[PDB]
Amino acid sequence: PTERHFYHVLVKHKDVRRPSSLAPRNKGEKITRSRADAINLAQAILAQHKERKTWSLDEFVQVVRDFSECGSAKRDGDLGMVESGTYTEGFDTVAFSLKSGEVSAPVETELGVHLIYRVE
Repeated sequence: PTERHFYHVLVKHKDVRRPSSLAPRNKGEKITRSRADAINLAQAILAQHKERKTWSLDEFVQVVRDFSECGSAKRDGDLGMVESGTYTEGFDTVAFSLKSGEVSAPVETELGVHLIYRVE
């Protein structure tokens, strides 16, 4: 009945419960990433546009498929028409209640951490 169009960056580490990526060429393959590389990943993005309070769309889409690990070739870290009640608490609440051209808070799910970006 009501969905939104936004993106997100999935970042994980080898210190997780299931440190592995579900890619076509790297299916069932382990990732050589550390807990320090997980945070610095999502953090580096939010800071990629530092010195200026302005988050561009195309600017994020570039870091999305470059950072997100949620099937780069599958969804490329890009979300589609999603309705309220599809994601977990905190994600579907912010992602849907996000500001056009802004990034949501650092959501930490049992599976891993990831960020959201509202598309204009």
